[PDB]
Amino acid sequence: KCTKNALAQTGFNKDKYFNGDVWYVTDYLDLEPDDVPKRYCAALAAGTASGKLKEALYHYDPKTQDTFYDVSELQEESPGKYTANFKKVEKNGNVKVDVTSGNYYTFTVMYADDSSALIHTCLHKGNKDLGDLYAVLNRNKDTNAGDKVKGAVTAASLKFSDFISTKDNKCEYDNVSLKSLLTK
Ligand code: HEM
Ligand SMILES: NCCc1c[nH]cn1
Repeated sequence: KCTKNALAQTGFNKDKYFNGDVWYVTDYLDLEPDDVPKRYCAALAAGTASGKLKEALYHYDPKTQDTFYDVSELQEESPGKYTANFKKVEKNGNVKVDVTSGNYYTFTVMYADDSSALIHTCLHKGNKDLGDLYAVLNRNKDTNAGDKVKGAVTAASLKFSDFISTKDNKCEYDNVSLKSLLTK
């Protein structure tokens, strides 16, 4: 089950956030981790296309090399708070799983600047919650969390010590497809 009391950034700048660029998940805190251990890689590209906010998502498992993509049309609930109805797609946009009613995620930009961000996500799949997930994002995949996003982690009453770094997971990203999926 997820918390809805996540606080959106005061004076959050949509323009720089939703610029069509890629954000890398450099650290994360899964509050409801799966039973089986999984090395994780994820990146996303939030922008706009044909009049809408769009977000394209990428997950990768270094170990199995399994990869999946999702692209969603975003609905602003409030500045900094968005609901996303996703569809799983091939890297060229061919739909593998259509948009469906109990399938969607919500996120709250808790902190953001030109280079970094702290988001909270709540994944809902099949009318069921997959639990809270907080992620530290960076425009550069090799950059360590700075003092500002860390103060933001503390400010949300979390411990950065409890966050898992993806820096050593031998991650690989497909930025080209991420960006082109933005219009699919
Ligand atoms: C950066 C923000 C992220 C967002 C918005 C996000 C969103 C999602 C979405 C939409 C799905 C559904 C895929 C589909 O079925 O079409 C998914 C699945 C999955 N994600 Fe993420 N994710 C993020 C970060 C990550 C990270 C860092 C991890 C590692 C904890 C993670 C692990 C997984 C796993 C294990 C699945 C399969 C779900 C299941 O267990 O059924 N994701 N994610
Ligand atoms: N507890 C895992 C939920 C999740 C995975 N990806 C995004 N959210």
